[PDB]
Amino acid sequence: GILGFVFTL
Amino acid sequence: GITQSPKYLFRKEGQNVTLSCEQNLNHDAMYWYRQDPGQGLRLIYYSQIVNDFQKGDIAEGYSVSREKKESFPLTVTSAQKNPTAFYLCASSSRSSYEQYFGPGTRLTVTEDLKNVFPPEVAVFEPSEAEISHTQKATLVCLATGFYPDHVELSWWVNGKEVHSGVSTDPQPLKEQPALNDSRYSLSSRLRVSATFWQNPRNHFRCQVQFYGLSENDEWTQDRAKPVTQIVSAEAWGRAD
Amino acid sequence: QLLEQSPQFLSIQEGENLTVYCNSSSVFSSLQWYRQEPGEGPVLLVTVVTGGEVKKLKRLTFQFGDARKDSSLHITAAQPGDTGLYLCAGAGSQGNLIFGKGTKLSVKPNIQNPDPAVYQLRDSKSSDKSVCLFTDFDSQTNVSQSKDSDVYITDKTVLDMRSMDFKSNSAVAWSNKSDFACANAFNNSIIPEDTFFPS
Amino acid sequence: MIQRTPKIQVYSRHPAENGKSNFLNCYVSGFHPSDIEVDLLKNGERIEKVEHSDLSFSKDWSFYLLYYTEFTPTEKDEYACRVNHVTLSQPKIVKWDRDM
Amino acid sequence: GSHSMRYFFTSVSRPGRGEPRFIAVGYVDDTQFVRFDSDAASQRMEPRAPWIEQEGPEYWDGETRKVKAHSQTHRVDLGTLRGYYNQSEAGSHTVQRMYGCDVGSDWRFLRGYHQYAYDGKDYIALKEDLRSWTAADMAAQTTKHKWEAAHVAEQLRAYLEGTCVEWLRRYLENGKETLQRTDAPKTHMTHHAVSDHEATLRCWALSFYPAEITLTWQRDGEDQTQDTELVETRPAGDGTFQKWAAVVVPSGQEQRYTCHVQHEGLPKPLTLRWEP
Repeated sequence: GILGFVFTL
Repeated sequence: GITQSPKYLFRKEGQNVTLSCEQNLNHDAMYWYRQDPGQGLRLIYYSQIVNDFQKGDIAEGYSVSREKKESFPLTVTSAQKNPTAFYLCASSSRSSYEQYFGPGTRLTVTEDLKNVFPPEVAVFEPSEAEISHTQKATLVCLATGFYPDHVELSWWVNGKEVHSGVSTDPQPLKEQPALNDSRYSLSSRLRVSATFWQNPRNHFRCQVQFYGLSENDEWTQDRAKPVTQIVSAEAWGRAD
Repeated sequence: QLLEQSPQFLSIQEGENLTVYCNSSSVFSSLQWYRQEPGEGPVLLVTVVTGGEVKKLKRLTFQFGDARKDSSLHITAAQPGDTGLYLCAGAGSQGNLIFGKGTKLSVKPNIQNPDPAVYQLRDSKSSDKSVCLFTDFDSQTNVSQSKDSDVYITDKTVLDMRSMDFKSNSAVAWSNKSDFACANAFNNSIIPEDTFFPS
Repeated sequence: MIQRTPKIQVYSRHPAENGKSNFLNCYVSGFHPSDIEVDLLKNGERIEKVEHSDLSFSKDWSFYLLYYTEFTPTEKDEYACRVNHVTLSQPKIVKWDRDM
Repeated sequence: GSHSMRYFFTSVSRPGRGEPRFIAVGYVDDTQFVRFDSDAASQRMEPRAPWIEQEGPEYWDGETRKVKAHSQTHRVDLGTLRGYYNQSEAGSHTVQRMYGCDVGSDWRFLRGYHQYAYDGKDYIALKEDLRSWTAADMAAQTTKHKWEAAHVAEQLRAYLEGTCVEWLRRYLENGKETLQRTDAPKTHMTHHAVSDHEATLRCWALSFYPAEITLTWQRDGEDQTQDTELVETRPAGDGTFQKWAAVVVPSGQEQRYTCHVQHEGLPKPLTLRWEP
């Protein structure tokens, strides 16, 4: 399973 | 900051409404909550990033869009049957991080526009009994008979707003609990010294700003149209 | 993920110290505290990150547990102005904040010279059309609701005459009804024995 | 921006035995950017029914892909890999050497 | 032995336009198990091993929703980087992102990874302590600072040491017969007469798993990268791997040379010599 939170560079 | 307009909203059941939520804080991530009286927050919808959203705990009957970084509109549809709430938007620089909340929107949904009444406002002069026993003197303001519970009350003395010695009820009373859209009452106190009160040149007014019907709401009844408006009552100090 | 706050309500006296808890079974990589007044947005008070770290604001002291599974909020010499709902929140693994259900705090004044009394006030335009004012009683006195449905009675509220250090409690009762008078208005309440009823 | 030319390997999946079914592989790796063209040839023209792996990369950062088709070697049939990439040229042909 | 779980994301701009390409793949050790391809019809995370096929609908919807969030994140990132480097819109550019977790033989956490490349060179990488960042240049320093004020690293370390590691253990067990097998290499030696006083000795290793292997040549004697050519380990395509190492030798002296093979499939290393 992959990450449930994302964030921009 | 974060803004949301308007402060007070009023709708008839069966109407859709979209609440506005804007920020120039340069935040990627946006959130919507509802809050019921004396309750905590419940998450409706969020958006970690532009062009992407996902459901909260309490999503049925709501939709959102996120086409621009700055804006996160929330639409209340014929949803479930509890759309009346305080709705609060927040953002954070990135999803999962600290959130900053807006001032909130209070949305009431009525079963019929006939249910709207403005307040009646009255001022009760301090009992002489109090004056001689305590050397102080309390005035009471009662604003009665209003729906919705969307009001702001203030006290004014010689043309100037006062905050000292004033206490207003945190919540209103329901004038009839068995009625789904019962009207409200609210009280407030203003306490001054006896010598202030007894000067026949000192002027007391209690003001209620009421949020009601709009000038494109339809009115047919015999009573005047219950628009947004200010109701007041006054008194003068008494020559003892 | 769950964050559990306790207690739900806490009522205390001005000048007293207090702690409140936010507990989890799992680690939280960052955590926040908020304070909300009614009909207003929660104000963000602090963020904490390092297990064991301590932060202060005005009279508030916050602590992150070592294992990063809980946090406390402490108030030292609380004042009436610390009244509010207090929420904790932590980084959620799905890109949200996880909120505790909150703690509702009331800080009540200490009344110097209590003088419990019930006064009748007359209208300015309908001279005597009337309300009953229960006032000046200690902060351990509760006002009960109306045993009768056309008797209207308010919760107690504190008023502060800023320039005299005088705090006071009051509640108001009113009616249209034939047999209403101020002698019986607050009958359903436990009222001080020495409460003054002007004759 | 800094480019890298593919490395090309053409081999069979099992030791080839004339008349025994087998798979024919072209492995390309170490290339940048990711856009690449790879055909597999029989006596020198395109084989149609060619598949490939999902674009992945070493760690490292450079890309790899495996292209494969099913074939039965005969003694006479020649086989090769044809690759093109922004760093080449002109495409590159690597023949299938039956100890490689 | 040790095991790992990794995720590889490739994002490529294609201005002209239009839409950027986003490809994500997932591995446990050297076995691929999932994919997402922005250009495929489904628009879903999709299975690539038999043992991940047992996961329920909520797994697949969960993974799909999240991979789409990833994808829109790298859409913004491509724009952003175009700005940090003042590059025009006409050019095609690449972001690559890798993350994952290593366990040892006991299946407890051992190492974690979280790093990015731009146009095939390092951009920013979470360090081995999972607390600090290596930002390779000045644009990457804007990212680092942005990620430090928002305590990004602390939330990744919690993922990598926790959730990442629990998913890997689940997977290792779903696919016990696949993932937990070792395959010892089948070995042999060719000798080609390339030149007349020179000869090629070539050491083969075939049909092995995992991919990790060590092939060394010795003269007498000791190690020599003094004329040893290698090839990259390559997939056979049945789930196994191949490799060869070669040396050029003065003809008549093949006898002095020995090939040395280390795998996990091998109880002890192989020594091979050339047989007439």
